[PDB]
Amino acid sequence: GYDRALSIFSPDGHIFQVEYALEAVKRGTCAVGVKGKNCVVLGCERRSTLKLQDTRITPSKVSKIDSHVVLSFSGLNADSRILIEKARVEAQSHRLTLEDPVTVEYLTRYVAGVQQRYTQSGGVRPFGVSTLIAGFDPRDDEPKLYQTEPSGIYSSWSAQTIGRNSKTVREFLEKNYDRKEPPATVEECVKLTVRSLLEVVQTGAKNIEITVVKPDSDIVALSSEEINQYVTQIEQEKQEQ
Amino acid sequence: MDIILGIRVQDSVILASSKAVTRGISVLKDSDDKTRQLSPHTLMSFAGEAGDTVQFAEYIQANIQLYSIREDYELSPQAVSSFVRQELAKSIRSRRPYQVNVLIGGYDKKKNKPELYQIDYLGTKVELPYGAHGYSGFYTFSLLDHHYRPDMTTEEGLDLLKLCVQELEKRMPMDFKGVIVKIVDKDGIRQVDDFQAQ
Amino acid sequence: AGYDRHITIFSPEGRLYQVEYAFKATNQTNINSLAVRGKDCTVVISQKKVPDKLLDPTTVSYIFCISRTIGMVVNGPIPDARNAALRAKAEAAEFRYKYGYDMPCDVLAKRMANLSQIYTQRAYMRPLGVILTFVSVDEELGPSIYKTDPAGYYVGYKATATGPKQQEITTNLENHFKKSKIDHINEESWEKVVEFAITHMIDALGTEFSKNDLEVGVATKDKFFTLSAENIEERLVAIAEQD
Amino acid sequence: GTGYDLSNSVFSPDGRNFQVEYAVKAVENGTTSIGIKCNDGVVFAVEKLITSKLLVPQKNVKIQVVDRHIGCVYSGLIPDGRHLVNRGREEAASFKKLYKTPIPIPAFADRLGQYVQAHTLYNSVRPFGVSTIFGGVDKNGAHLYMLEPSGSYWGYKGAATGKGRQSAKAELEKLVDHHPEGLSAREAVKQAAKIIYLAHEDNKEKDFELEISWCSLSETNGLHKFVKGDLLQEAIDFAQKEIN
Amino acid sequence: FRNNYDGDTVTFSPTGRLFQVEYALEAIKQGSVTVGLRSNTHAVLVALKRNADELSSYQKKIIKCDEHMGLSLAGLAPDARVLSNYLRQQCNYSSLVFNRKLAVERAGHLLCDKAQKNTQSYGGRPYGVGLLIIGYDKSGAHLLEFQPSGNVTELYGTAIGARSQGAKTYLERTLDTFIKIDGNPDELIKAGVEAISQSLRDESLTVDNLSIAIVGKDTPFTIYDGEAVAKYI
Amino acid sequence: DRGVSTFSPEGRLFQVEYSLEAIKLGSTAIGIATKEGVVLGVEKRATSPLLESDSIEKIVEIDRHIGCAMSGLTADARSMIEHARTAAVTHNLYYDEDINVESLTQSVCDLALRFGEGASGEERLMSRPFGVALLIAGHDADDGYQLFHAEPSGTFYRYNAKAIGSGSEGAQAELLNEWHSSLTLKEAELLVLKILKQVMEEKLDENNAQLSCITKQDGFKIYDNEKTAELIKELKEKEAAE
Amino acid sequence: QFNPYGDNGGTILGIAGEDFAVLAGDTRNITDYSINSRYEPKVFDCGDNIVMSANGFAADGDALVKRFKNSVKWYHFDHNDKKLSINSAARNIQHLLYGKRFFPYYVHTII
Amino acid sequence: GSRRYDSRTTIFSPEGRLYQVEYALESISHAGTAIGIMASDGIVLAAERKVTSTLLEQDTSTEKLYKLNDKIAVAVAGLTADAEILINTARIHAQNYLKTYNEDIPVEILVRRLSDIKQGYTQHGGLRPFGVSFIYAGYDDRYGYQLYTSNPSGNYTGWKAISVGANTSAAQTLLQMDYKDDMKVDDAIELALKTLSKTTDSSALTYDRLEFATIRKGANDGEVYQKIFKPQEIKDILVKTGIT
Amino acid sequence: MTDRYSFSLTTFSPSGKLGQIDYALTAVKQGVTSLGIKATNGVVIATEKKSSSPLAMSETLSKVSLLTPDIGAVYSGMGPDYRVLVDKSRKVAHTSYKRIYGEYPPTKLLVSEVAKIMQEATQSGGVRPFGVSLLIAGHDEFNGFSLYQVDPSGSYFPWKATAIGKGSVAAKTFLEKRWNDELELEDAIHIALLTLKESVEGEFNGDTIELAIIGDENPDLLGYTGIPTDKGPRFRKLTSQEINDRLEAL
Repeated sequence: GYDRALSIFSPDGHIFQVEYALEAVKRGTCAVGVKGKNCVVLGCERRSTLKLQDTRITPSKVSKIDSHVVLSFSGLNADSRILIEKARVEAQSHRLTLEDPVTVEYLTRYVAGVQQRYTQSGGVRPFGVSTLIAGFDPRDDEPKLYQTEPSGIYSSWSAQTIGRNSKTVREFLEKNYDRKEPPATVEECVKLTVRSLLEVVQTGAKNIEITVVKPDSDIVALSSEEINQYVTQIEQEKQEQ
Repeated sequence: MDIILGIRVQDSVILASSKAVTRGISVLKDSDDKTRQLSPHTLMSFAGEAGDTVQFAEYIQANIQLYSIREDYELSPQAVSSFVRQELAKSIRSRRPYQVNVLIGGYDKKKNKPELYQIDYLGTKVELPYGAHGYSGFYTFSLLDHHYRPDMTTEEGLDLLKLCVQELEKRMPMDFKGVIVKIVDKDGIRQVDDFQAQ
Repeated sequence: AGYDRHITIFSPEGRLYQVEYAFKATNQTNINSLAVRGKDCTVVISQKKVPDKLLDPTTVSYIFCISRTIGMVVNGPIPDARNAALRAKAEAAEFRYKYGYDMPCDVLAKRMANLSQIYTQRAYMRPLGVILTFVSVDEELGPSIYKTDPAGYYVGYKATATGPKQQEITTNLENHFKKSKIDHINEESWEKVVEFAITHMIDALGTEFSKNDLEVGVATKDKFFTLSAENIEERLVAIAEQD
Repeated sequence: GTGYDLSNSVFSPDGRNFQVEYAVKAVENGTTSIGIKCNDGVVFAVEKLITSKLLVPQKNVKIQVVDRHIGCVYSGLIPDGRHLVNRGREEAASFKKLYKTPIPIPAFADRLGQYVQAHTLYNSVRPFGVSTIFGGVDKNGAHLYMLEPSGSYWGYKGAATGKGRQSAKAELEKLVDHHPEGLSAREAVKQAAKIIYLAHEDNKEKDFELEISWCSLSETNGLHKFVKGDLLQEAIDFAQKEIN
Repeated sequence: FRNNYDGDTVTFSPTGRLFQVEYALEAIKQGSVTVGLRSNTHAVLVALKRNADELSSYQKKIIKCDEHMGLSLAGLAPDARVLSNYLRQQCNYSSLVFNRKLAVERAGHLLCDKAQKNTQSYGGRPYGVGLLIIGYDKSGAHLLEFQPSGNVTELYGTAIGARSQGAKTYLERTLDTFIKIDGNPDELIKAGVEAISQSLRDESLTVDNLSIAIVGKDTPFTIYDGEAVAKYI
Repeated sequence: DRGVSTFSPEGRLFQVEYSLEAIKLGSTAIGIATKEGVVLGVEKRATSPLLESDSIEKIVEIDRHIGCAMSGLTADARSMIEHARTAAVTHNLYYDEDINVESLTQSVCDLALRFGEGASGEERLMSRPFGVALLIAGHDADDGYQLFHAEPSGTFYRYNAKAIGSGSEGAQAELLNEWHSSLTLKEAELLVLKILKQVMEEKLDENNAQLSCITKQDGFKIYDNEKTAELIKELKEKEAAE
Repeated sequence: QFNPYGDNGGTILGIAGEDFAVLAGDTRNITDYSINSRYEPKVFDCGDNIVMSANGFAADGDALVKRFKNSVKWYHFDHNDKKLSINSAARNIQHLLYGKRFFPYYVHTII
Repeated sequence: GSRRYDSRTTIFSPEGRLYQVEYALESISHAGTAIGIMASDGIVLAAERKVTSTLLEQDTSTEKLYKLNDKIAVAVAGLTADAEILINTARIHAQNYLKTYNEDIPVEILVRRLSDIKQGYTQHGGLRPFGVSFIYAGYDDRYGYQLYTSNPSGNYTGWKAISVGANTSAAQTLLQMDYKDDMKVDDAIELALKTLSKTTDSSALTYDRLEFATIRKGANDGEVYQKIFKPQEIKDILVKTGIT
Repeated sequence: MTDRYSFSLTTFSPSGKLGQIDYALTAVKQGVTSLGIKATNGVVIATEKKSSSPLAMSETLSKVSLLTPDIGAVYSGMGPDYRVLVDKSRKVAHTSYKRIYGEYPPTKLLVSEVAKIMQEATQSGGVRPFGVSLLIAGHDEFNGFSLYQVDPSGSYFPWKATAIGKGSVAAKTFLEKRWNDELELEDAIHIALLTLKESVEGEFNGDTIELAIIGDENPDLLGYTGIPTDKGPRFRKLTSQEINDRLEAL
């Protein structure tokens, strides 16, 4: 019954509630995504405002919408759950009617649309979330990496980051990602990811989680050690100079 | 009706389902697979009203897959059947009820035991060593009641089924064009592509 | 902040200004009324003020006939009064239909009080700027006087008065009863009860009344009717031959 | 504090409802219109300002009929007036449908009363920007009424509203005094034509067009009809004569 | 003052005004001019179509509602669409149900009542367009003027929009003259074009800038544009 | 606050005006109509070298004879295009024919003013106006090739050429002089390509700009990068040619 | 029980010539064995050079023809007086008819 | 209209924060402290009853520890009444899951659902958020002993030990200082009491001002048991742990 | 028309306060004092019948109402709000309980119900919290006698004895001094009367004091006989007379 227009235009042509939704994203933990030649990797930093958590159960930052597509985000966690749910359902529905799992683009386009809707509907505020959706189209080996924002806009990237200090890490990636020769290995793709997060996480073996997505529903998340190893080999690259 | 047989041996569940799909006077297809896989270790066969049969199967499959994704976990066979019984039990008092009968066979990886569930369109669920929907039971139960043994091996089970299918091919008026057999065990679901002469 | 005075929400002192202001509105007509109980009847007296000469005096009233038995007089702006009256009549009819017997005066009062209480809590409904005095000779309670306000409050009385000079009318009546030591006008005829009502009305307001300055309603066993200018004149004449 | 006059259903500290009062202003600012109750019916008349020679004379009718025996005329925001009559029409149609007998003037008045009063209860609506004079003949007499934006209304002997309401009232009062036995429909028609002419002095700047209608048990059979042609001219003249 | 009383239509100013409505009325004056006039056999609508760039088209100002009725707009194009459409349905309805053409006078009442609804309820906004409706019905030719305030008047001729006053005076003058242009459409249109040019100032009515519509005795409301109105410039 | 469908003293709708201000911030888009077809061109304008430029879709197909370009808050345009495509398709299903470009446009604009918090007139459930303008171009047997500009105001205009976005007032000025009733499709192309280059903050290349056209023969097609790349070269040459 | 349908008999014919076409129908309208009228036109001109006839149950026939003509009218209102081609008319009528798929216009129609 | 009095409980601050959520959290911060510590052989829920009187009936009371399931219990910090509304829908949810799957609802599943409900009041409805924070203590055959925490924003997380309400900062530090993975229920029970004992704004920590509950799997059985300590049972454990 | 007030009228302030609830309480604090005492075999609730005029009939105004034959309630705050709450309470007792289990709800649950009603008026769109506080006393087979307090927030708690309204602070103190876990019903009634006396300015008698008890079953107040299991209501309102007799032993 409540339909007050909360997202409206201002004299300068801006929609402050959407702009503010973005401010919530800036505050969320960083998130990064880089696509290799045969994979895509998603990295996210873990806050430390309070540490004494039970990592096993505490909701993880990377989510699977289906067995071949994942979605990470930056912003209000509660808000992200709602988007993830809708995405997962649309995923199953699409398979049920088209008899073929969703493409990464399609699934992205869906989530983005949901967001855009919340920017011009009464009684509701926009999602304080931005997302990275990665995966492989069915029967396709070419990696896919997409990003969305509260405004509802979306586009694909070779590598991208969102969240606090995404400014910094984007730079790193802008001057460390050659489209000419993208990380041709799961290893070198994951390394580049960790390197970018280190630019902002400030030594956080437990503050960095990587998930690697390969063709044909081959998704797996690394453990502290696996990651810790990448960090170690990277701090040496520095000292060895 | 179509044949839907099910038998739970020592370490798995076997589902035999006829391949014929008759519409009126002509047998439109003799290679029908009256089954859907709800999860890596849970299989559901079904028989009934023309359109409802598959619609219901695919509807249940979709929901189970969604649950699996959401919780990154595979519901126990029991859970899945209770969900299915509830669905049918709703459908019975609805405007147009799903006239579908199902057999759910799965391997409970937590209990490390195979389970076979029989549920009719009324939402009548019961768990058995072996079950069947329609007239199929009338011809085969006397055989199963006789030769069934809890410790049977997957090979013994298939032999017993083969026997059942033969009695069915002998005393039943309709040509159901043979059956497709599938095994559900600790390692998942696979199809015995050689029962046309096993 | 300052809007806690435009809608029915609590002020920091825990008040509801809108209800208070509504109470103010009730005096806007500048008319006083009072009710008293006879031995077997109930009378309501109200001032009748017709300023415009172009008005049709016969269509100017604040005394209504809710049901064959309930009589209601209103203190406040006519539109709200007529609104209240209509609702009251509707409620009275329905109650009979649904329960098989005439809605008791006190019940209709409670019902109206409750409806008003709602405007007190819900923010889209404004209170009605009126005070309703219901009367009748209930078949279980006998002569009855029940009045409600914009606050949703209500109670029964031995007699009561409402209006700008309500306080004088009240203390006047208060005194007469401390004297008589009973809770009603020990009279057998309503004509006399009416005369008493009009008399004590005059003493309290300190004013003389013609037959077009008053409006009178009378409730008796199975009936509630209002007197005519002439039925009034008769009353006025009788009191006269006594002073 | 303040701001009590911005929301419609709000009570100011002195128990008033400014929006309603502001509505009245719209009424006062409007044209003048009147109602005269005669011995067996009623007469309605209204001032129609002729903004220019372009207005098709006689064509922009303002008086409205409800059912077949009620006449309505108002001053203020014309559209609000029609809106109210529309309601009054449905209101009457329902009544006749259920009770068979056409709606009694008093009953009809309350219907409009309740409806208008209704628009002073919530802040989600605006009060009616008009005062309406209406009436007709029924089962027991002729009745004349006037309804304010507050929803308030009473029965009148004569009634007027709009720019020149004071003049009218004055004139109407004279009539009341000088005819204790009762005016006739025929008379009321002319008398009304005059009073409109007089009251037009508070608007003498603009030229106008007169409009009269009446409901007389003997002159119109209880049915509301417009005074046209001869009977009309006769009244215009009767006025134009006493305007000098 | 005003500022506290013009946030919505549901509010009256202390003097009894409805600014939101008055503001709407303003949108009309800002709109291009258009004129209407009738005789005893025909009714004409002359309109000046405005254009954005010299690359843009000149927006249509005349809409046909039925075979015997039409109108010209001045203000928010969309609203004219909404309203003219609602007028089309009302005509259609009258014909389908009663096999009766809708009386121009009646069409006016409906338009008024539709506009009034947006001036007494919270949430809405008044229509921001002026309309001139002409039509030939069972009582001859007609010309109506519609204001978002809900006020609809019947005139012999008129105009609305910017500088509209020019033509309005001209017509008020040429009254006795055109009101008698019966049986000769060409003359009424010319008398119409002459009234509209009385409100020009920027340019001069060109071929793809002038728009004329006519209806009458033996003439189903028809619209003339471009080349078709050449013989009138 | 104040209603979302309120009028300013100058008789304008606030939410709509403010809407146009956001459009001004949007990427430049240009349309040129010619008796040989209509050309639509847009400034991709990616916000980072890491953003794959071809995932920027600001020119879409509504039907085989209708295509359109957007400018401003592009996400707002998705539903507008869905509605447009559905209208075209639906029209075809009912009438066994192509929908007129003008009609299609009118249909889209109909959504425009359907906003508010409870405007009495139907059920306009949409908290705010669209923050994007559109250039709808197409062809139909009744009015040949056409270019339309649909604004969030609900009104739409037909142009021989039109430019919306950040470089509009400038580009439009250009078009004003450059346009003539006898242009050819190639001229139009180069022309769009040129004006885009003038107003674009970036150095126009086949990656931050995109062309497209619609012709009675082959309908609506978007020029792939290679096709445009050359058209850019051809322009560099004709410009250095004097 | 009430039967919503009836049969007014009559017969119509439609022949297409290379550059012309005709749609004929008798003018008799009956009920059972009685004649309701010896002259009640059954074929109509609907504008845009289209002639249509919905033979069968009169009430349903008129409703359709009425509804179609009104469809033509609105076609013009919605597409700048564009002419409704015969093929378009037909497809339009298919929808008009299929719209009452579960309570059919008891009529056989030709245009 | 109404818009005037609309607080807009669901908008972002220019900093991208949710006013009401933040404020509600502030509300929570003044509520009696509640603690949840998870041991290898069970979970402990401890809460400090805010405000008390001699006459307050403590045997019939339960203002902070509520049972949701036979395997799930929550500790409340904030509006008791709001909490109950949520607690009830929580309880129904558990039962639905049971009826649908014939298996008890996995802890996280229940927690998430309840959290989403809260999140809702955050993005739409124009209603005020629930001023409640929960500590969920429960067990399921997939993750066993789990400890969750949810606040007005609709966010939830898992912990080994955590507190909600007043002086959470102090409490969290004290717990983070003496918590060890290999802890045992009896160890937690103690740690809990100690922490509260050092954060309380009251004189001493008496049994009358505490609510205690444990979720163990009594070895002599093989199933999960919830034990909400009785006044007497708290008075005991309070003396034993040496706080008398 | 149509309530367009779909948003909450009670919201969190930066300090974390919920204004409307706070103010509601303030309104309660102005209300005439009322109290409740729990004895070992019964409970007693009482308040002052503040006749707002001698012409008014204070009887025709019960501040002490029966909710079910074993539960009574009394308040302090706004009478009109209380009245509707009582109606709602009496009904919810049926609709959400008697009509399901065939027996009246136990004190704690009915209280929970009432509390819910109030809580919603603290959050639902377009309304204000109730401006009252209630003290409900009842008795159910499995919980015995109990006394609860319900505040505008929707919060409730069980008491051995307590008071609310005007002079609750003083009354509460006086009660703590005289309450013990061995009181017989009469004792509490006695203590109630005393405690109330301090809060009363003028006349203090069975006509200015309203008092009810929840004790033994009154078969004489059942209205019928023949069903052994039905022994009568435990809720009994004291008569003007019954109060005075006890006032003499004051």
